[PDB]
Amino acid sequence: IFASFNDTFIHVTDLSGRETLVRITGGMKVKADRDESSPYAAMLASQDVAQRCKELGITALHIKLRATGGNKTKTPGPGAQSALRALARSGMKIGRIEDVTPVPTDSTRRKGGRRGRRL
Amino acid sequence: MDTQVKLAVVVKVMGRTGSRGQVTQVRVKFLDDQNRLIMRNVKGPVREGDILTLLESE
Amino acid sequence: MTKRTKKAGIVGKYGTRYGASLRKQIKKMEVSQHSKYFCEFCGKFAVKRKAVGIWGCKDCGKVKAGGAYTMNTASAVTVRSTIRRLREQTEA
Amino acid sequence: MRAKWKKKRMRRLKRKRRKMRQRSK
Amino acid sequence: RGAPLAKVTFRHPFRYKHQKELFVAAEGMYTGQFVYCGRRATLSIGNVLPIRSVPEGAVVCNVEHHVGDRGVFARASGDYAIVISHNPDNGTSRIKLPSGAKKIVPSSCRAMIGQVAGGGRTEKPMLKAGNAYHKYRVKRNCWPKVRGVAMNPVEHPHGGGNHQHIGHASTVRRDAPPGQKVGLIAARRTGRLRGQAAATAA
Amino acid sequence: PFAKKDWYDIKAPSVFNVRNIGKTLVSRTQGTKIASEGLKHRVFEVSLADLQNDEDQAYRKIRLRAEDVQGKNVLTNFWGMSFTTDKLRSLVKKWQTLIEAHVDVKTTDGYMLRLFCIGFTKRRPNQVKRTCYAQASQIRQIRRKMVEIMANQASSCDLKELVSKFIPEVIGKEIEKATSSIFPLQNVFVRKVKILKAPKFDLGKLMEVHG
Amino acid sequence: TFKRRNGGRNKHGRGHVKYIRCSNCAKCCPKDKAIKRFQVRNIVEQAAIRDVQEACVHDGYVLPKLYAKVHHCVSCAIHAHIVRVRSRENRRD
RNA sequence: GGUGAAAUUCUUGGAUUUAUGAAAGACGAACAACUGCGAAAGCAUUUGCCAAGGAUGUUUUCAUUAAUCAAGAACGAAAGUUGGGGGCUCGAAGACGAUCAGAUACCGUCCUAGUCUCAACCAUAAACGAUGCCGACCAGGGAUCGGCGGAUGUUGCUUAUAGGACUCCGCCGGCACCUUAUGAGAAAUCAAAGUCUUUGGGUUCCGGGGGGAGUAUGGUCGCAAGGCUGAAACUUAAAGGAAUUGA
Repeated sequence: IFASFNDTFIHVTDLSGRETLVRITGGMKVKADRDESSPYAAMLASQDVAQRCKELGITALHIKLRATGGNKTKTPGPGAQSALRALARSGMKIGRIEDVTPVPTDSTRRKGGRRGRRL
Repeated sequence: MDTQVKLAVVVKVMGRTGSRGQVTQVRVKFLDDQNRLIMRNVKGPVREGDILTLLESE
Repeated sequence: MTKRTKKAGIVGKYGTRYGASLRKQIKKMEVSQHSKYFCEFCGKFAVKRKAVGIWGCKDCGKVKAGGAYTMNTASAVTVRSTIRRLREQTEA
Repeated sequence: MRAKWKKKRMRRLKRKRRKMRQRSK
Repeated sequence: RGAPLAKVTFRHPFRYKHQKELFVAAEGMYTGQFVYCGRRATLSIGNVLPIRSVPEGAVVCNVEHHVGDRGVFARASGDYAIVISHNPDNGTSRIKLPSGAKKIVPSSCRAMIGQVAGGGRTEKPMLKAGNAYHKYRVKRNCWPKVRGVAMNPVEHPHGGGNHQHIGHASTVRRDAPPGQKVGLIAARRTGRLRGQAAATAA
Repeated sequence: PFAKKDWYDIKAPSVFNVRNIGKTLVSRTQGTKIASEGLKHRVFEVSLADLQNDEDQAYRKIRLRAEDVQGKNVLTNFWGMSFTTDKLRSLVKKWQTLIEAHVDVKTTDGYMLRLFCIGFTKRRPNQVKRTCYAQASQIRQIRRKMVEIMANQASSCDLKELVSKFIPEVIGKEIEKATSSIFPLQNVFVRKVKILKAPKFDLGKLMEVHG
Repeated sequence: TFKRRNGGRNKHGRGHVKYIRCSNCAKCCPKDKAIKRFQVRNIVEQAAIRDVQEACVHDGYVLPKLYAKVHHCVSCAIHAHIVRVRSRENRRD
């Protein structure tokens, strides 16, 4: 029977995003990102570009390798978040459960925006 | 990616600059064969329930 | 008092020489050499510096280990407290 | 109390200009 | 070494009994207090016992760099090692040394509870050349340091020159042979900033 | 690497819910640094939601580490109980008290656990106040009790018994009933638990908890 | 100047609280003068909600929202968030 | 890395990321409030000990001990510092990238002192309520913090109760708000900035045009920085406040 659990992790800064196809232990099968193509900078963070990244992930995971259940886990919030999450449906990926757990602020309070990140 | 279905209803403007009259794209769902989310481009404000032809769409 | 403003010990020793910064450290540790201290054992304000790291109480005759210039030290307090706490919890 | 940036500037210049006669240059 | 060792007198007879003499002094020790030396000894300052039976996080003075060598780590005044880790580990007790190094040493190796006495010794200044002389006289050192510049070119590589200067780069290779090997030997850096203690990682 | 990678289906122990956990790929079991013997002690987190079916445990992931493998079927025992961030973030709303506590306890064989417990004042009939606060030293009296109560209920026969209480969170709720006579308590959950001072593996004993 | 009964600004037998640093710039601000705003918000969207739940196990889940208090340096809040200005009477709110 | 946009800078010396331990040093989010305490500066994890302080209660005791102050004494954020521990984080100067005619900056990147702690210095801050301390009086109302009193109230279930949390009303002493302000004020505002033209409650400190100048000089002190005390020549008709109307 399909035991079916396999996390994908999206490592986000406001400036840019990349997807790492991790797993339940967290070792990566593969990773891919945009910037081999034309748009660079905060145009990656952009929602249209984010879709392109997301599908590139998913396609390896299902059909070729053949895990089916998956958690999406993200790190702090971008504009891209809605686009990534929506496109998981059109990846033909079945969310086993979805839990985001970006890392909480806990008073890592120092001037250089150490705190400034987090959630 | 993206199919190509007749028409398209704008679900709601995902933001932009704006205030009054919304220059930049909007997120649309196809009017029939629902639940395909893409960003299609408009000039001007737009409302949900609006009908616009997205001929080739993509 | 007499021809004394503050106090000295070692300032008077020098003459003009040595300097203001240098006397700060050593004045504190030479007053400590002179300094009477209270014995744990007898409780009298007897204890005097026998030698470097060695303290001796004259009346009861008890000889005690301590810092070079001074009876104890800040470091000594820290070291004993942690050892006693660890001993207390483990023995339980 | 202590006022304003007039005294801030002149504090820095207070001992500097006394010492700028020993230096000269 | 200009610091005390406590005279501990063991006196018990038999004939082959071996006894007597100077265990290293620790802080807070008094005359007429009893000292216990061995495996199942009570945890009090000045007692010496295997490091395994001493709990983690506990300040010690003396450690053995293999059993029976009697005291290797922390013996100079106001210094102490702190036993950092153990766990139920038969093989290894880990000790953070006063150098800051984390050292794998057998759990059988003895250590004495407390810190070594006579602390603060070196911290406050001599304030005489003559005070410096007396300390160095009693120990093995020849007292005055003549600079390499002040020496003749025949005697010393840095010597010679009309004006005072060291002629060449001070830093010489570690691999360099005896005679050649002078100055700051194999310096990782020089000039005054931002180093740290010996910092191993595990 | 993909056309060489193993497949491990990961198995839960006996005392637990559904035995299935997930699917991994690693990299071929090549001699010298075998994929089996190599890893193991990595972490597998599956929500109690996906194991009890219900959403009355929609959060609460559980850390399991593998100690033994038997031919590409990887066993696991309890090595922690974890929590989501989103659960703490909900719960803790403004205008009300926190009541905080930490516990350290070992069990019969010395598997180390850290138990937590958080609590709010519970609303009373007829409240006007948007706040409703306890009085701090009053809170502290509660805190002291929590540690004692959890310890007494706990430190019995290893992971085993305690774990099966933890999952439907029985332990927490029993506290609330007795305590309410002096001061409320709300929620009260196990929350997190890590082992960080394990005894020994005791491989024989582990297989009792496997079938 | 003094138009305010509130004195300087949020200082009532204290003068200094205990500092938070802005999310935006990381400037120190005492808590009562900070400006905190509840952004309890879904991960998804309006539209996104539908898509996820169709292609997911379990009926809807719960959806595990994101909760953040947002810290501003005063200036930061003016540029987008809630400051905007006011009319004189409603400022006592 | 980074941002508005880039680059220095870091990248098979497979980073970034990921997990597990351990070490190191820091800090106590959200909770944490027109809410607390402490002389003030200031002070948030738990627990123990040790002494401490206010409020409150008191047919206990003393009986005018009091009030407030030159002098004099104690404590006194930060930075700088003296020496150790210690250096995680961040980070003056410097050094780098853009921007810039210059940019030495904001902004980006590296980062030393330092930040931390301990024994020492030091004595200053928008150290503020920009509002001396103390006392009596003049005006309505509701919160909340603390204690006390009254309820055959609620919850509690404490064997039962008393308590305690909650709801209450009364109340001492609070931090303050609210709305009117009798009245003050130049107005803005203010239950004190009222009770000073109704001119004199007790005590003390300070100012007495703006600049020069808070410097010069002397005395004093400080480890040092420099502080504290603190003029005058000479200049000159406004400096400054609040509100109001333009731009």
